[PDB]
Amino acid sequence: RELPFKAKHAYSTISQLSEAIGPRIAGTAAEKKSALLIASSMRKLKLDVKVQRFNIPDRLEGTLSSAGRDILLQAASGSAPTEEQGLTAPLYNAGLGYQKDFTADAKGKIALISRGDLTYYEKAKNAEAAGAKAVIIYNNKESLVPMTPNLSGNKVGIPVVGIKKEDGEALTQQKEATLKLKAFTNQTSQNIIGIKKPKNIKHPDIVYVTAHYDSVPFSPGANDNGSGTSVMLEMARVLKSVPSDKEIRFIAFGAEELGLLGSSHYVDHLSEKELKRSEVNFNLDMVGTSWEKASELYVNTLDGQSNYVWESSRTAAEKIGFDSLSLTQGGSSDHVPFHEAGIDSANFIWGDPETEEVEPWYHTPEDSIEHISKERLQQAGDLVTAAVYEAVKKKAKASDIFEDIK
Ligand SMILES: [Cl-]
Ligand SMILES: [Zn+2]
Ligand SMILES: [Zn+2]
Repeated sequence: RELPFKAKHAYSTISQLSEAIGPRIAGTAAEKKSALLIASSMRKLKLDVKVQRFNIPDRLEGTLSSAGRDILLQAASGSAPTEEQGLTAPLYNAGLGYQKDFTADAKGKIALISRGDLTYYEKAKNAEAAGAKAVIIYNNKESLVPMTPNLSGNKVGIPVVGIKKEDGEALTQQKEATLKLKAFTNQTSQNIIGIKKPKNIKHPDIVYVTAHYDSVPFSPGANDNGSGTSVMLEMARVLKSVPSDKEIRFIAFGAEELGLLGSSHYVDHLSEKELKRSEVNFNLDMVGTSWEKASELYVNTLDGQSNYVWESSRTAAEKIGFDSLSLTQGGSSDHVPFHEAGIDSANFIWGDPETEEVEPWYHTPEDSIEHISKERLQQAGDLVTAAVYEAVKKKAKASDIFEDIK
C-alpha cells in the first residue's frame, strides 16, 4: 500500500511552531498558542479532538546583581521565590556543594556552587541543610544561555538559580549578591488528543502516536521537539485514509520539558479498561536534526529490551530497506509513563552512530529550523509510519524521567 509521507508538510509545521510562534515554554502563552495550532491541524485531518488541561508547578523568574554587575539567570522549577524587595546576603563559596564543603560560615549566606559531580538537587539540599538563604549554581561549561538547575521533581525551601560560567567566576570574588525571584502561580499546560476510531469494533486495542510540543527557555525548539510533533501530525494525515480495527490516538504532549508532566498526567487518567486495551506507544522526539554526524535512528526503551514497538520497527525496516536502526536503552521522553503503566513503548530519536549522542544545538537558541534536515524527517517519517502501519493494518528513576539534572 501507498504511504505518501511528505516531509515538506512536516517542515512547514516546524516553521509554524519554531519561527511563527518561537520558543514554547510549558505553561506560557506560546505553548497555549501552539496547542490551538495543533488542535486545528488535527481536526482538519478529521480526528476526534479533545484538549486535556492539567496543572503544573509555579513558574519562577527574576534578577541577580552583585557590585555593579547584572547577571542573567534561570530559576529552578519547584523552588522558592524571594520577597519583592529581594534577598541580599553574603556570598559563601561552597565549591561543588558536598555537605563537607559547607563550613558553619555558610549559615545565613547565599551558597554559590559550581556545576558538576553532584546532582543540582543534592547541591541545593546540602546548601539548605547548612543554613543557606539561597543557592546560585553556575555552569562549568561555555554557553549562550544560563544553565537550568533542574531539581528533578523535588521541592526546595530556598531560592535556587542557575547562571553562565563566567558570571559565576566573577561571583566567587564578590562579598554579597541581591536576588529577586517571583513565583507565577496557577500555571497550566495541556495535551492535544486526536482519535481515529473504528466505527464498528467494540473495545478496540489502542495505539498511541505521541510527541511533545513544548521546549526549553530560549530554544525555538525546532528539533526538540517541533520535529516530532510535526512528523506525528503528518503521519496522522497519511493514516487518515487507512482502514483499521485499532483505535489510534495521536497526541501532542505538553510540558514534557518539566519532567514528562503531560504524558504522566495523561497515562494516569487512563481508566483500567483503557489500560488493558492499550497495545503500543510510538513516541517521536528529535527526529529531524541536520547534524551530519547523527545518522543512526535509535529506538529507546526504558529497559533496553525489545517489545512490540521494536518488533514492528525492525520489520518495517526490512520492508523499506533501512540499515541504520538500533534498539537501545533510554528514558527521558513521553514513552516513559506508558512503560511504567505496562504498555509497550519506545522513543524514536536520531543519534551519532559512534557515541549515540545528540547534536550540540539541543536545548540552545541554535535549535532552529536552520538545522532541520528535510531528508532526515523523511527517513524517520517513512520508518515510523511503516512501523505504525504494521501495527494498525488489517517505576523509573529521576535520570530516566528528567533532562539536564546535573
Ligand atoms: Cl519535496
Ligand atoms: Zn524532547
Ligand atoms: Zn528536551
